[PDB]
Amino acid sequence: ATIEVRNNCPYTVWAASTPIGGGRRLDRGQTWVINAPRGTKMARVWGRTNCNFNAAGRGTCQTGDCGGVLQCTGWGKPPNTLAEYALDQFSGLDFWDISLVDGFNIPMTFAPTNPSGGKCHAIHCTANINGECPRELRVPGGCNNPCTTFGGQQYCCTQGPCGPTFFSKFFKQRCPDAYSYPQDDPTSTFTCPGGSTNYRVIFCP
Repeated sequence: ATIEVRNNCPYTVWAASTPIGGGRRLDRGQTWVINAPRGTKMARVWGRTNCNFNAAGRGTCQTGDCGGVLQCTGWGKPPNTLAEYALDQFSGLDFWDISLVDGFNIPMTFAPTNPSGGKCHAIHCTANINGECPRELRVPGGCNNPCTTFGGQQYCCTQGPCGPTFFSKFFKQRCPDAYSYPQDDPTSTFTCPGGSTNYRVIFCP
């Protein structure tokens, strides 16, 4: 129910969170704790780089921009490393993961405060993805997933079943615990007992 977001990067990160939270400027060291009610689904928190917001809370962001606003209401523009979660009330379970399906921009840690059996423990994506990113997927401040760059069933899995590709593997090899393509379920799927824990999202662990 309670997610704590912290920035550890040697640079400022504008945190964002939907459907609850909005956005928050976080200089190195700062924290932002949001409360997510049981029943919150299709939720995600992420970080935006090089934002230039005016005093009215508007402007643009280099990565993860959500329609020119600080208080994010909708999703952000790739590439943006994502902490995805859903606090299901039907099952009493918490389904979460770290996704690279929309690219990578900032390294992070997505961990439950109370870890337990194998599927409910801390996971991270801290490899130097931005520096090794293929020239075909490289953009200012991030690395796009091939589905974004190229589109098509092969990468996006819209027409039917799919498997990993050379480019999804670039991400998977470096961050094995995260979704590298649309149906990377088996190795990117995490679950914790509802209420048995809170969560923490850290940028640049």
